[PDB]
Amino acid sequence: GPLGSPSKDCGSPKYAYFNGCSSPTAPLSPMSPPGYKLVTGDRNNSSCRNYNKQASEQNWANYSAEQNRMGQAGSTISNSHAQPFDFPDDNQNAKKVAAGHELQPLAIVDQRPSSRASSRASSRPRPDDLEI
Repeated sequence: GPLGSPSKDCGSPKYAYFNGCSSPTAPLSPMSPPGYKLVTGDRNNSSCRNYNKQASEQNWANYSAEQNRMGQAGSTISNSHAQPFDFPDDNQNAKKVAAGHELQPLAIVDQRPSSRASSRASSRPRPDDLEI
């Protein structure tokens, strides 16, 4: 035998170099077995100390039409650090979302007034009220 270091360098060379054993064992251990309940009330674990460190941010909806805005915002050039405070740069980009992040962004009322846009269809006199 190639007598030398019969200890596999304590912990194997690095991984295994098995190459491909057609092992269905794709996952690692924290796999999601047949879970038929989700929450139904009891979070099961409270859903807080699980550590996801994934996704990043896909629960807000970018709409895919704000980049142009971001382009401007940044094109203005003024806050290239936001380290000292970054307070002034937290009203616009924060308000354009505040008006919708509460529950609903729109609902056939983007204008708000509902009185303008000639929604009356010529409902105004001229002299005072057609009374001369």
